Amino acid sequence: KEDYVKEALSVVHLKQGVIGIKVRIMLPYDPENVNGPSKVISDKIKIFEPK
Amino acid sequence: PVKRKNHGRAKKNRGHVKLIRCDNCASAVPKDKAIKRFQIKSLIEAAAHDDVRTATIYEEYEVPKFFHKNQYCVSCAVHLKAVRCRSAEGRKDRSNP
Amino acid sequence: RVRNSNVKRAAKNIVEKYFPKLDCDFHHNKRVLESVTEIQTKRFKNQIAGYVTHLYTRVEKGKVKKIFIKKHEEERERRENMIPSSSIMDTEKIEVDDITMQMIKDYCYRGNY
RNA sequence: GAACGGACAACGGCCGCGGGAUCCGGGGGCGAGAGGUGAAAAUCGGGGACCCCGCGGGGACGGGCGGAAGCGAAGGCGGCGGCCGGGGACGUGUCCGUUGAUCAAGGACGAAGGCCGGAGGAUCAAAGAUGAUUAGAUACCGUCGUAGUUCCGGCAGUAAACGAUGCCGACGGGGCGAGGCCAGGGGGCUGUGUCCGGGAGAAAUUGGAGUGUUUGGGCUCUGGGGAUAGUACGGUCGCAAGACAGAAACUUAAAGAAAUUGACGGAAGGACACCACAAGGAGUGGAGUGUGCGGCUUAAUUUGACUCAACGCGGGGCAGCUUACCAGGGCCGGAUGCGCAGGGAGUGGUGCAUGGCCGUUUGCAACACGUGGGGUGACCUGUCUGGUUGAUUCCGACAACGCGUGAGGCCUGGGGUGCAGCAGGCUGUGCGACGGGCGGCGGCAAGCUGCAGGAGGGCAGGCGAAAACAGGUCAGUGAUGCCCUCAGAUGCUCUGGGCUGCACGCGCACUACAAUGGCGCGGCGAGCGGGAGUGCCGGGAGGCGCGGGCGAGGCCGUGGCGCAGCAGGGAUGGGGGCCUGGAAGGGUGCCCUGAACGAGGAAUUCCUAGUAGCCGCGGGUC
Ligand SMILES: [Mg+2]
Ligand SMILES: [Mg+2]
Ligand SMILES: [Mg+2]
Ligand SMILES: [Mg+2]
Ligand SMILES: [Mg+2]
Ligand SMILES: [Mg+2]
Ligand SMILES: [Mg+2]
Ligand SMILES: [Mg+2]
Ligand SMILES: [Mg+2]
Ligand SMILES: [Zn+2]
Repeated sequence: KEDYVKEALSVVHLKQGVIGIKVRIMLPYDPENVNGPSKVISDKIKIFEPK
Repeated sequence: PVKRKNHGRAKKNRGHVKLIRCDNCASAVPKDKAIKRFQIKSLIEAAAHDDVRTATIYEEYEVPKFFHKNQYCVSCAVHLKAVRCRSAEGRKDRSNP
Repeated sequence: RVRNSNVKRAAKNIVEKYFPKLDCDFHHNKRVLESVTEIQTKRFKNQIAGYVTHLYTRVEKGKVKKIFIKKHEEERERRENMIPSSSIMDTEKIEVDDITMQMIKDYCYRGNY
């Protein structure tokens, strides 16, 4: 959770009142951290191939 | 709506079936609508059957059966659990186990 | 405790892909699992490798109807090829009951009641 | 339509025979209760009940067999035999030959209850009477009891008189049944149920409710939104009760049908939990005190919150500040655009205008999509019969298949030790447990359970789905809409007072009621937290000067007291000494006074192992 979802809060003041808009976004896994977390989610596993 | 195809009783091609009295409630239920459970069990209960073997005068005494037709009205038959709670599709079962 | 589909479908794949490299002892059965997979956390390895041993015990008995192993049908086709005692040679002068012969009265052979 | 044949028949009317049961009378036995109920009472019982056995009388009623079985036009019809009468189906080279179908009017029959006259009266039982229940109980329950229930002659003419389905007729799928007659070739007629399809239908369903917008077989009746109302008037019928038939004025935007999802149920069955219970432990409620809430008071005793989810909560331990309140006094953060405009400020109002956050449902296990299927549809399946799990966790069967959140995995601490590094030892890196092994249940099993091995076999936390709630917060906010206030201010600030008032109600805690104790010495003494000790003065509190630097109740040993409102208890109060602060109602220390309380009513909380409880210590606040 602390790696993969980054969440935001911005508040809006209008004629009528206050509006709060929360945006929470899941990140894609990428080994280079420019796009997302390097370590995978713990439940996901990889199996190699027998041939 | 019409809940049962036979309307609860077994009356078909009659106008009138004579009422009987409930064995538990003394209600007036027709003989067709009434829940009837014929119980045939031994007079002496099965726990005491070893104690009657020691006490009989007779070699190979057979303990007699008790014959009774329990006839229940609909209200007490679900209360005495002579009829079991079933589903809507389970209502159309007719066979005894 | 009860394993979930994240473990059971995983451990089903491990015994299915890599059956001959496995064994009934758990610690050897875990030692293949770091060598042949990538599982991050060491408890969840023990969740998987434990159920692999609980699978490999009953697949050694061959009880599961789902998974399919290359060794286990080639041993099965030897069992499939029974030395055939087919009753087509064992039945001689076939006893067919009284009305069953009457339907074959156009072209007939081996007549017996 | 008529005849005939062999059958069939709870079809009717009558006559005769019979059956046992209820009740009563009477005799004999027995000897204290019986009855009745959820529990009892009423009631009957040494004047012999109940119960047991015999006899007798009388009325009513046909159990078992007895069924989706028969018959009748319906109401209805059930012991047996007989008489008289009827009936349909079947069978037929019998007769007649269209005699038919349906119906206003009319006629007959018509359950129960009711009515009239007569007979009878065992049971049951409206009314009535009681005994209870209940807040009440005119009821439900118990007992008694009249009409009635019964028969005969008549009236009446109604029922959820139902298949809620008019009669006649043509056509229309299979299966299974336990009818009757015929045939002898899983047969035909005719009844009768049932199951699955077709078609129909708003759907439930349905062999007609089918052959209907591809709308036309005949005939009769009825309906036209709900309510008024099956009421009134008039009529006819009736001994009467009433029946038949049958409106309107006024009023109303729905009433209704079938089904879906919820929710609920004093419905049945599960599952689960120390806001459950059992088995327990300690309590609370009683006492005094501390604190919170209400009420009252007050210049003010600011205010939010009132079932869990208000009430030692707002990190709310308030002397000022805090602080919103009261009594006063100051001060103008009244900018800026030419006295006005408007900004700004407000612990002023509104959390029922909001954001955010938090609580609660949760201490839960639920939620959803893609596609497909079922249905006209809402919806359902997926998301489940069963088994399993803390878990919609999984096994499995499956019109579903695949996925996704949550659960798990996970993260932190805890124990065991491998290596490494360094110095009340420290911190990196790993390993170690998965329910693995074994035994028994369950077996595609999931799993459950016992033992061994083991440091460890449900460790403690953390994050915590979708949906909600008019939950709480505008008094955390330079988070805020709107409303109100802005110079004699609802602004800020200062001083004083209050938030600490007290006939009272309540929550949570504290200390106790003592001997398993208390008091006085000696001895041994923790973890979180790692900053603090030292020397001197003082009886203590405290003070002063240096200054890298800590450890508890208790327990053990022992001395006194010795069941006492007592050396238990330490409330209240008096006098003195100090600390902090600008300021004591604060804290501390000394002496003295020495309250209730002798085990705490109805109620009620928490808790399964290093846990409850007891016992201190440290930190937040300061
Ligand atoms: Mg009837
Ligand atoms: Mg006597
Ligand atoms: Mg009558
Ligand atoms: Mg009568
Ligand atoms: Mg009379
Ligand atoms: Mg009576
Ligand atoms: Mg009239
Ligand atoms: Mg309905
Ligand atoms: Mg002030
Ligand atoms: Zn009954």
